[PDB]
Amino acid sequence: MLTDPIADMLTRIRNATRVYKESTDVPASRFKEEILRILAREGFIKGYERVDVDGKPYLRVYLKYGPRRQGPDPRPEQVIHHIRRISKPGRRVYVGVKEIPRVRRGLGIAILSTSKGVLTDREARKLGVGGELICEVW
Amino acid sequence: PKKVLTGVVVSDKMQKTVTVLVERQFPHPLYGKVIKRSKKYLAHDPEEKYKLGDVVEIIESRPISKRKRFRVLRLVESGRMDLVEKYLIRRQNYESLSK
Amino acid sequence: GRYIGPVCRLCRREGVKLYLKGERCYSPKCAMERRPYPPGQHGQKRARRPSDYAVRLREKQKLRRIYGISERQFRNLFEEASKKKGVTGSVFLGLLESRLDNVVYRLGFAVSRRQARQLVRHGHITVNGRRVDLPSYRVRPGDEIAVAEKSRNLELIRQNLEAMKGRKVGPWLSLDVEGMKGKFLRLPDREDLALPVNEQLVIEFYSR
Amino acid sequence: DFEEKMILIRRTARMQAGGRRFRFGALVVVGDRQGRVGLGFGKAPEVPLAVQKAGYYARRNMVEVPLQNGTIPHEIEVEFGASKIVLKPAAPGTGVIAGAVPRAILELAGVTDILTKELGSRNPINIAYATMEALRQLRTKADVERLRKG
Amino acid sequence: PTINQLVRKGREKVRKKSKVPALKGAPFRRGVCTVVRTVTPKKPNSALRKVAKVRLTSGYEVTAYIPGEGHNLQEHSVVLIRGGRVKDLPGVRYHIVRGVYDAAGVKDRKKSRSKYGTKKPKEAA
Amino acid sequence: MVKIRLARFGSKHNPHYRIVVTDARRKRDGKYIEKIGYYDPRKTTPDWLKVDVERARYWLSVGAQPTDTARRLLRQAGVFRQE
RNA sequence: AUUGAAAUC
RNA sequence: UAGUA
RNA sequence: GAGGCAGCAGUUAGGAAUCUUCCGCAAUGGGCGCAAGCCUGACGGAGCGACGCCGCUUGGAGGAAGAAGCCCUUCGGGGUGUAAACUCCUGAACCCGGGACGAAACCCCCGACGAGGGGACUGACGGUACCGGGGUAAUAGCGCCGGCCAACUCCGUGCCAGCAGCCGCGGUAAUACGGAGGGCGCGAGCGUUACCCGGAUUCACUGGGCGUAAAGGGCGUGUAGGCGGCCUGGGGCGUCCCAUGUGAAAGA
Ligand SMILES: [Mg+2]
Ligand SMILES: [Mg+2]
Ligand SMILES: [Mg+2]
Ligand SMILES: [Mg+2]
Ligand SMILES: [Mg+2]
Repeated sequence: MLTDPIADMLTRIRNATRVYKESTDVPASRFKEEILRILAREGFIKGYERVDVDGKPYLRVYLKYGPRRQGPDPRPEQVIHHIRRISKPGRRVYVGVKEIPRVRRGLGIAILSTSKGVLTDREARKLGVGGELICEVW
Repeated sequence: PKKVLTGVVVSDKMQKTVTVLVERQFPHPLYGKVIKRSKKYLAHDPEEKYKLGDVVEIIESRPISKRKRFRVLRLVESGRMDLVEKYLIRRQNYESLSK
Repeated sequence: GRYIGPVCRLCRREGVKLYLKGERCYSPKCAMERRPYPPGQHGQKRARRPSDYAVRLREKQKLRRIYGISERQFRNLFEEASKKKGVTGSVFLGLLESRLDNVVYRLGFAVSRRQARQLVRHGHITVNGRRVDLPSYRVRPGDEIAVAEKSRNLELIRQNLEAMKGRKVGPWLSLDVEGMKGKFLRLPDREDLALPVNEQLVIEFYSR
Repeated sequence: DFEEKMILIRRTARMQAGGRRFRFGALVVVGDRQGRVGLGFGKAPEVPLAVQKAGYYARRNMVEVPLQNGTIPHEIEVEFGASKIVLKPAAPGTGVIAGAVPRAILELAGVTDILTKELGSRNPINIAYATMEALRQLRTKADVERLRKG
Repeated sequence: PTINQLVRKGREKVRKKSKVPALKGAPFRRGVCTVVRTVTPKKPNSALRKVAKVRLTSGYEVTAYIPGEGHNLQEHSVVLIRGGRVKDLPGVRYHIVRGVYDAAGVKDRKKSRSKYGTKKPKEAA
Repeated sequence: MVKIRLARFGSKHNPHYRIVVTDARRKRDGKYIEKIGYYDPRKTTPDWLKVDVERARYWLSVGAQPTDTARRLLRQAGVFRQE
């Protein structure tokens, strides 16, 4: 049926970015929109925007890459190196402010859903809340 | 505080008494997943007032019997023959689990 | 109890002159002058590329053999320094350097750590008046490590206190020469000693 | 110039018509101990040309090691084949705590404070190669600022 | 396995078993000798290797090995056993301890004197 | 009956007591209801005796007989001294 | 005796 | 036939 | 008929193995007594075990281009080795002298049977600790040296005798066996056997896998169970946050 929408998305982005595509549709939800803002705000993507495709709501996603590169294999470095579900339908992961992960001594995100709303780790830490630990990007 | 549990009546086939199934969910001590677990409690019903499919609160009490230690505090909602049915199959399932 | 046996003999084997025999291991021989090589039938034989273990070992032997202390005692001191706040190798050199039997020798009341030990056991040395006969005693900073008034007379105390009339003393120490007493001002920094031993190989020796 | 250490030398063997026929494999690292190391695995009829050959290759094969006071920016894991290396930053006083192979690469890069585990197949060649990829792949606040900027 | 599976079945603990029933753990056990055969080994080896069968205070009857140069053991000898495989002798999982009971030390033994059980000598000593 | 009294801590030839309240029937070094001081009979320290005296008064107030030597020490820090 | 042996004289 | 590259 | 040490000692038996039929109620605690006191193998001590942890001794400084002996030797030499000898120095042990804290209460006297003041009795450890005086060069062993793992040579022995944690050493030139010399490691210890966690991400939550390496059920149907698309609203069980209670002492 489509068991995890959030993961599907996290993956559509993993997959597209690895053949250096410019854009990617994902079928649209509010919670999906949210994660994308944090993604955009921390400059892992250029951004997103709604659309309609065959009568139906998608969110186009504008990926972003490094500069073309030197020697044999000139493929760019990649702005999103690592994106990964953590809470999952078959095993939900919840953490309190005291146990929030510090992805990659600082250089990394951990998107994280709380009662104050969807938030990065430092956001959440400073707001002092924890929650369902959605995923991590670096 | 005297514990208050809420469940469903799954038997009133006993005089002044009801079997009340009570579920409960939690993180698993090692493996994360939220699991469910459930328990019948025999709760006292002096006015044989509650019946099949009532969802009821349940309270810690001074012992009424061997294994009655709770009293039906109040009705939460009537109906719920689904939950009762859900139970009752799981019970009749055990019939072709033997040798 | 402690080593006891042939010595300027690892003023050999460890490859570098250890100061162990004091006035002679200074004057055409810590035999290292006459024989700069390992002891025994195979001493001057073609050297063998040695293991990253053999290397690490030797180094800790070296350090331990300088101060004359045992492996049991040494190993503990080290353990104590890992659990202690701060960069660990230095600290250990610190604690190692704060042992009476060695401060006494750093002040030149004796010419040898071996000799300086015997002065501590045998009574002749004090810590702020009170007499102290444990070579292992942790001199802290502000202490006064004196000679025994009843021991000043001794030929050996005099002869040795005498050669210190001119001589200079460690930056973390001082020395009133005619009052036959000195002072542990602070614990030394790695920089302050010039020890023939890379300390980080010691840490590494005890990480397996 | 650099300082150059030999990790490993091995003798291999092809089989030929009556008799076996040896050959020698050499793993060498070179470093200035200030965030430039290189690895070379060179092979030949006799050991010294293997070693010498290794040396040459190792200098053709150098890396950006972004030190941060005797340690590294962050943690990496790398799987190279069924060889996994895990690398962790440590405070001063810690040391280089690894097995021969990554120690000698890390020491000569100019690291003094790191935590590691050799995981999976511990084959030295493949472990060595993994450590390098691991190094080759570290970043710093500067680089990720730059990347995420646009 | 899926987490649900792990929640249903768990992982199973690994329990490896004793390489040596000298029963009750016991670091040693008392024997009375029974037979003092001589055994030929295996694999790529040959030599006549000294052995005893031993009735144990465990109720066990087992083949143990007499180490050292020569020995003084026979049908009623009475030995201590420490366990220690041989390797060349399949089914030989224990050793006789030289120097306790009617097992002799080892005469004229100068090097590994502590094993083999032989007191310090008095030559130029 | 509940007691204020001395429990032996320290080591051998190093007595050190803790002035404790406890049920009389408990062993000496067993579970006490409340610490209320300590005491070093060799006075090897400048501070060889100490007593939380507001607390001592509390228990006395709810009936707790002290050992005889518990009460000596209690006195030294004037538990019973008035006005 | 033959190769270190087993076999064999 | 056994040990042995 | 009598009896019941899984109280303290101690005897026996099983067992690889586990102590004195000890001193004292002086201290703390307990019971009865108004008190003096009586009882307490609780306890406080001593005795035996290197059984564990910590401290310390068996010397210190001089001392040959280097004794003797013993080991190597391409017969020149090399090693043990500043090690001994021997020169001065200090003075563990041992002898003499003095000598504790642990104990101030209860009790008695003043006061009032209170508060406060005064006073006396009491030490099993013990003539011990500690202080002063005198004063003798005065114990070293165990494991290891093929690789992993730190340390090599000569004899002996010939798939024998034997070693061996694992790979494996021994068939007349053995750094792997046995002895020598020498060397390495620990040192009043050093080895061995057993058992536990480790390394073992080798039950993998952190942290594993299944085409051919161990591993996809012979296929469906579907019961329970696990899991569940987009939007809005109510509840607040899961989840998060703040206060507060609990979390004994010992341990870390
Ligand atoms: Mg064979
Ligand atoms: Mg041996
Ligand atoms: Mg494990
Ligand atoms: Mg199939
Ligand atoms: Mg189906």
